[PDB]
Amino acid sequence: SSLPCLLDSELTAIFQGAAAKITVSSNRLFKALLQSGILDRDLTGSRPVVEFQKLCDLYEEGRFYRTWAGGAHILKISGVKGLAPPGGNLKGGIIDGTPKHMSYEEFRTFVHAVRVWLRDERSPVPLCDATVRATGS
Amino acid sequence: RLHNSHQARVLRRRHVYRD
Amino acid sequence: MQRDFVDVQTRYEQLVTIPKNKERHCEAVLTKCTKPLFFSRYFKLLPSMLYVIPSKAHFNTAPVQPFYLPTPFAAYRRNDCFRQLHSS
Amino acid sequence: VRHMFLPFYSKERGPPRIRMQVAGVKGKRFYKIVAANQRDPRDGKHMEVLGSYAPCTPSGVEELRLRFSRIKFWLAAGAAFNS
Amino acid sequence: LPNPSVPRAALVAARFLRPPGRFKRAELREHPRSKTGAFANLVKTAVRLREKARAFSLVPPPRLIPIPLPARKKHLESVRGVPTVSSDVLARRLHFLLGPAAIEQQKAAKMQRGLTPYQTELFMWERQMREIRKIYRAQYLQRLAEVTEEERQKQLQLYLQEKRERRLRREEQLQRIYDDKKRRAVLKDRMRI
Amino acid sequence: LEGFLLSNLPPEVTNNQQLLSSLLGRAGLPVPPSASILLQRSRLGRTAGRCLVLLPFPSSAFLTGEDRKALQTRLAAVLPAGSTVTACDRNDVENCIEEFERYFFLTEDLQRLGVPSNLRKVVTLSPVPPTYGRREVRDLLREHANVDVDPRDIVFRFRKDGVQGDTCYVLCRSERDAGVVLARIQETAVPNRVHYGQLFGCSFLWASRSALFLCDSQLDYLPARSPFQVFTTGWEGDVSEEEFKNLAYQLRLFPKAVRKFSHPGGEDVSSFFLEFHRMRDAKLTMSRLQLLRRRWRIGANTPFFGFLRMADLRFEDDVKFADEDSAADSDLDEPIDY
Amino acid sequence: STRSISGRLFYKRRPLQVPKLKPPNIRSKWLEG
Amino acid sequence: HWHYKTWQRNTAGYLRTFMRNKLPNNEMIGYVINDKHPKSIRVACDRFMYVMRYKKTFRYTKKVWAHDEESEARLGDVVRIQPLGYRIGPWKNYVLVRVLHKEPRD
Amino acid sequence: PPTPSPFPLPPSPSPSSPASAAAAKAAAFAEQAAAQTPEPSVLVRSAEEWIKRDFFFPLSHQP
Amino acid sequence: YRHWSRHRAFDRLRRLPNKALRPGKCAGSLFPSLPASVGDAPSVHGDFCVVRRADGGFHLVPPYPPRINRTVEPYPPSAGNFYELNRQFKLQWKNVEYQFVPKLLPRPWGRAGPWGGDLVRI
Amino acid sequence: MQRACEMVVSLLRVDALSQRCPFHVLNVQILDLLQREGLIRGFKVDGTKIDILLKHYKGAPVIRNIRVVSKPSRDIWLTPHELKFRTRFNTGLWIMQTSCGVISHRDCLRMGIGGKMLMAINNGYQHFC
RNA sequence: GGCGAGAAGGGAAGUGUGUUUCAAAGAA
RNA sequence: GAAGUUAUGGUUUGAAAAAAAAA
RNA sequence: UUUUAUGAUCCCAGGCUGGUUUAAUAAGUCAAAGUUUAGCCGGGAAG
RNA sequence: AUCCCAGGCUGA
Repeated sequence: SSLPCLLDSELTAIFQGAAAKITVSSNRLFKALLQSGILDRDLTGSRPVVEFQKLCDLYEEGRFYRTWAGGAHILKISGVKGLAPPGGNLKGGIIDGTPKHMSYEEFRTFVHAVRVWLRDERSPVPLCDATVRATGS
Repeated sequence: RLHNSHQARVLRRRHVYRD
Repeated sequence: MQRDFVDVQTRYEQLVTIPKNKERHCEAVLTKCTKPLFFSRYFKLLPSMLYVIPSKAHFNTAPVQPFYLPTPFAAYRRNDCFRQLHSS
Repeated sequence: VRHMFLPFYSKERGPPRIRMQVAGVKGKRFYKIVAANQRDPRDGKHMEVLGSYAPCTPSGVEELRLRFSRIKFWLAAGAAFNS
Repeated sequence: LPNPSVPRAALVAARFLRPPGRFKRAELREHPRSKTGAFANLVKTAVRLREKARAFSLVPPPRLIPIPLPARKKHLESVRGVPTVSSDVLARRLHFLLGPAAIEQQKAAKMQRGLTPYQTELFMWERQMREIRKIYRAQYLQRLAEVTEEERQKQLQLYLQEKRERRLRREEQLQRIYDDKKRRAVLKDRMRI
Repeated sequence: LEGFLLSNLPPEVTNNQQLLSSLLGRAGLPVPPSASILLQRSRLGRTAGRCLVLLPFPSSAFLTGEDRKALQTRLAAVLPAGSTVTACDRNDVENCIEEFERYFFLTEDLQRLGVPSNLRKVVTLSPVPPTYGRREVRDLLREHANVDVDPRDIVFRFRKDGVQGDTCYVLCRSERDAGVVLARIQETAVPNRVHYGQLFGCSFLWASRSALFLCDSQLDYLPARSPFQVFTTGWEGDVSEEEFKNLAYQLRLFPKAVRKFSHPGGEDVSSFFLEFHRMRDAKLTMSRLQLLRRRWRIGANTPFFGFLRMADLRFEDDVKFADEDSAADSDLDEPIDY
Repeated sequence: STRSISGRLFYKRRPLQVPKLKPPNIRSKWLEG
Repeated sequence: HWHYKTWQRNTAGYLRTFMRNKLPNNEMIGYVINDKHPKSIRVACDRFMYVMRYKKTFRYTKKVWAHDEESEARLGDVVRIQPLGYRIGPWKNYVLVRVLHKEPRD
Repeated sequence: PPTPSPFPLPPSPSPSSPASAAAAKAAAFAEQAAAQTPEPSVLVRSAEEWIKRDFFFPLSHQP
Repeated sequence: YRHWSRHRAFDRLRRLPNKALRPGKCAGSLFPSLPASVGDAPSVHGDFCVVRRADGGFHLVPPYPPRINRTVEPYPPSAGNFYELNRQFKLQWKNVEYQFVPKLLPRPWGRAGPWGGDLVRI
Repeated sequence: MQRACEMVVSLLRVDALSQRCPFHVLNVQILDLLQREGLIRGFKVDGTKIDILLKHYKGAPVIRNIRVVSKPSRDIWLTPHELKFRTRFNTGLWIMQTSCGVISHRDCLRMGIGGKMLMAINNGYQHFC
């Protein structure tokens, strides 16, 4: 049928509620978004409820941590020791695992991506990954 | 057989028992 | 030959190439000719390329076989987008 | 440029060329004929040693040593050279 | 976020373009800034493109599930771009180019107003140079094709030999170990009885 | 879900009807000895490597996302490696059918565009999203330029694999319309696809004059004369080759040779093909022509000069196409400089 | 004679166990080389 | 980091340790030392260096985080991993390729 | 030019242990194969493959 | 050597290496295909961008805003006598602004590169 | 490897007709090589032990020296052109273990294979590790 | 108006620099 | 562009964070 | 929950690499580590 | 917001 776009007013309300310029931890943002039930309304308009596990999987697969420089704090804290991945320095060391703290625009982009992906999971023709490379022969 | 580290020892075992 | 480049090339074209091109079925594509000229410190332009399309005078650009488009593919045909006026 | 010779072309340094590096010592000078990039240092980075050229030699005749097949290969690749 | 829009044709055509040096970079960020092109404002372009794109729905990034690449051995293949011209034709062209005919052709090249006598011979001389460069490429490619056929045969034979002998060694070892275990199992069963 | 688009099919599969039908039957699509198959072929009867499989749609209209996933996975598994499978709705089916038609009839469209009278009326648009067709280009021009153009004189550049290129050529009804299109369409935001009832993705289109066409009997073997040829136009009508040689020398243009081009009618402007010794000389002359354009104050999009290049030719008897011949060495005529 | 490179940390242990005699010309250490 | 000289790189000891270290696609083998986190494992991999002075090879351990799409690598399982060229999140840098030995479960 | 030579058939009364005899048979066949087969250039294979071959097979007589 | 036990330093500025712009590789890929080898292919143009020119052509320009290493003091020490030591580089069109300060990122850098930043719209 | 380094002691006995050593398949193979080289009169396999019947000549024993190269705490490997240099100008026997079995350094040199150097018998004073 | 121009840098960075082993396509 | 890459000297003075609790 | 005696936490000092001949049955690559034209690298700012 | 543009388009 159709996929309505969420209102900036509602998204700002959710963002401010989670928070209570402004960056809010992905944990709080995901919890607030799941509590609001907005994704459930979108799914009903377009069967089970969205899970914190599903949100984490979508965040990882979208790889927003790399896209939005989520690791700059590692270099701020550790320094040159933050360049090498875990195991690059055989001596060992501590690498912060803090998930990214999204700003409002980043949160909005993530929400739009999540809604589009959830729609694609069921739509007969998806927006993304409509083409798959053949492997057999 | 020189390097009998943990991984080497795990991979070097033909059977549960060495009778 | 002591006859000059233009003269020799034109004579060879008259004797051999032109009849061959007239007899051969021809086709026109724009895949390799569209490559741009590489820039240099003294040339940083993308000047317009003039594509000399073959004319029917020297080339037999007629199709080897008539176009085919059976049902149900015909039901989707956009009649207004082409003036070729295709028919079964 | 054909796909084979792309590595011979340097974004930072320029296209390949056949040229001569100074060699020897103060006074006794000869030249090493090499294939390098345009902006490489004359006596520095190069890709291959193609020969040598000695204008002053004890025999009194200028001596020119060259790898003929390699010179052909570099000309085919497109290396430029001067007069 | 995005860079100023530019055609893929320009992207391709700038392949060999040397990037600016220190002073040339300094010349691009001076204040008179006469060199700036259309829709190429440093401060405005990225924001303008972002705002224009926001008017529509953003397509989400691709969902990338990491998978391991398969392991395939390198195999030498036949050379692809090999001219079919004949060695006889190449020899005739080389004889013409490297003989005394090239100098006479240079002497006979016609002049255009505005060029000194040397240049008109240089341009004809360079015309022959473009020919000899093409002749060398054909010969090198054909010889390389022959050598590659030889090398491919050698590699195939070596691979077959190694595979067969390793397979035989593994078969022998497996048979021996299997017989050993076969006797050991019966011995242990009798002891447990 | 209306059908599937299979791209980069191997020549063996494209040519062998039985093999493709058997593969589709094994995948699940019942191909009659139902789903229907259409290959992409050119006027020479040569498969381009693209196939469209329209599912039976008195019943497939009830398919869902799970069915799409299962069918696509089966098709990908069955089909040869290296060939891609995409899902196509009704709009995609329409685009594919129009693309096949335009691929077959490209030659005639190119000739019609190359009719000499249309020299100053063809506008090049890029990068056009693949989903767009002639009607979409017409609508875009109407919306963003207030110019109406015939939706039958729009030609898409195609790629060696049969897929449409991101370049369009549109024959504006007037030179004023062409200039208006050029001035209006610059970095214009354009939707990429219509999905779920919204507009997804933004592409920034530009217009220019970067592909001039000329179809005539006087120029068929002109490009073969030399590889370094520069077309120029916009001169006075009555100037002959010798007068233009004198004029070029006065303007500090130094062509090796000059060849006037005249066509029946339209003597107000004289066009000339210049020939040069070296690609370096051709490029430096083009740079000076750009400088003279800027100093003369004529339109930056006004058709003034260009680089001659014969369109790629494909003949029925050819086994290896010249554009696809990897042994070509024409690059040795264009030395590289930094 | 290879008893001094036993174990896994030989490459750090054995180089420490070496002669420790005075430098040949330490008698003139106040010339600072 | 350690640099070997040209002549040293031709010796049998250096060549054999290099052969032991190298695998197709730069893959490595190790065992799981952490399986708490989802779709992630910490793997300890045996790595060898040849010391020229004493003409013998010593072993050390390389511990890296890999990605496990499914949940099949538990603690104490021997696995083969492959590098990615990019860091997924803050830790993961390899991808599980295959399970060689599985410690009994349940 | 190459000069292949016959390789003596290993004795089949065993003057050594059975393991030594089996190793001798395998070595004889491998050395005959190495003598009779040529070798391609380095560029065909990688460094690790060449090292493994060098330590696992007798060197070929026709590099 | 030092194996002492000491408390984590929270208020120390960890300095980073200086890195310059990469010219690129003529043998790289403008539009990378499926990689058969582990790792992203290098870029043809590197850290420079093709952009239109005032004369109707194109040329290569360095990125904007500049990629700066702010973990280190300006050099020379007298750089302030001639430059604005707190100069800022904004990205504003009409009323919309973006806060973007490039900074180094953890390895592997790959195709994306060493530098990155956040999405902050005003 | 430990068993071979132990059997060195049993082989280096003097004023003895025969001496016992620990059993191992590697020991059996090295003994086969030694007997084929004519350095021992013979040997016998008895369960956990092997009884080596030694050979003498003019009072002194045939085996005058054993130098251990590859110890269980350190392998020693050589390329063919390193083995040639290390065994240069010497009539001694350098035992090599390869993928083709336990052989002599001369067999290894003719085969051009990479091997592991175990022992040197009657090699005089010639060693590098 | 067009090209080139770092007094040819040792001012940052230790698990870094560099080294070794690899890989890199337009005209899709 | 990627993957692997033993640290040394200053004698060194072993646990560091997070979380929980606290007010 | 993450690092840590395989040296975590955490100070000070140092860019890395190559150079053909090279006597002695010590060489077929100068043989744990010693270089010399050079190779690779080494921010940004007229706001 | 109207100082410049050898930069452009438009007005029935």
